[PDB]
Amino acid sequence: FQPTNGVGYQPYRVVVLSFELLHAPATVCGPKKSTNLVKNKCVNFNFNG
Amino acid sequence: DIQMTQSPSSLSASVGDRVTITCRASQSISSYLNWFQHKPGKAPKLLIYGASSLQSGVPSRFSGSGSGTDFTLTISSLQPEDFATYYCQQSYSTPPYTFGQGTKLEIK
Amino acid sequence: EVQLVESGGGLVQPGRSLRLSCAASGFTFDDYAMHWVRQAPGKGLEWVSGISWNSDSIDYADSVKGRFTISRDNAKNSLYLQMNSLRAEDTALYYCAKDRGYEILTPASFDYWGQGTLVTVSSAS
Amino acid sequence: YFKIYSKHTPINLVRDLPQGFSALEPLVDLPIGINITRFQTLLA
Ligand SMILES: *[C@@H]1O[C@H](CO)[C@@H](O)[C@H](O)[C@H]1NC(C)=O
Repeated sequence: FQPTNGVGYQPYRVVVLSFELLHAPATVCGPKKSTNLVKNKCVNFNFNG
Repeated sequence: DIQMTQSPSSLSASVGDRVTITCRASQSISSYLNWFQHKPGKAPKLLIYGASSLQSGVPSRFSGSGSGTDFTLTISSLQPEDFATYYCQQSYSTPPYTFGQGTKLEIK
Repeated sequence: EVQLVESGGGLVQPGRSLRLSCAASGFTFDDYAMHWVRQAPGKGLEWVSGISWNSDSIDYADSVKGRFTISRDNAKNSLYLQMNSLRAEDTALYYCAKDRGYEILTPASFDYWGQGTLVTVSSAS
Repeated sequence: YFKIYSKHTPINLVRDLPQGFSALEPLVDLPIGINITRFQTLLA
């Protein structure tokens, strides 16, 4: 490796992420969206699923 | 070897003007240039790493451009805390870390 | 927010030796490279030396080869610079820069600096 | 899911299990998929 090398010979850092599904409780999740609370009005509520 | 030159030495402007400073190298460096803001009273600080990549935490007013052998730094707003001396540095050739001469910038 | 404080500056006669230190506490010191940058009283900045994250690869400026010996201590988070055989042209200001990468000679530049320490080489009181 | 319920109450009995009623509240819920068949306690 050397800065004089061409584009095809410059170092490239690579990270590979693997995702597994198997018979175990789910641990990793994406962030859950939330909204402001509304009172005294007919609304459709989604409280913890 | 490599030689590093500064076209401007002393510039004058106001609070609401636009200033561009150019840095020229003797040989091609392939977008490997750095710009530093050296306040006369404190430690110098880096503004732009690489050809046109802006460091985190500094205002977006500073803008750099250029590749190959000729480079240029542009400032858009000229806030009155922007008085300092600016240096351009190459990090590509065998002579390690060559610094160009100073570029004094005063506002009047 | 990182801190880089230096000491050991002063006035010595020509041909005498003095040592410098630079303590870092605001970041992880065991895996970054460091350099030393000299600023002449009436000129621009000039690179002097540099060391790797571990003391394997060391390079020196052309005008200071065979005179300066840079060191490093990962345990106490501090680096040193032993200046030997000083002449009249080394009365400049010395900074303690930090490299962005881990090696010495890379396209990465100096990221954080510190306030300089003033040295003087002359025959006076 | 490994579940533990706990309860700590005072008692004046010495050599007998007290006669009374006291519900047990949940403590934690561990989401780890172990197939468990055996256990052992610890002493100090
Ligand atoms: C549960 O784990 C045990 C290992 O102790 C294994 O013998 C058994 O087949 C497993 N049961 C299931 C349904 O995977």
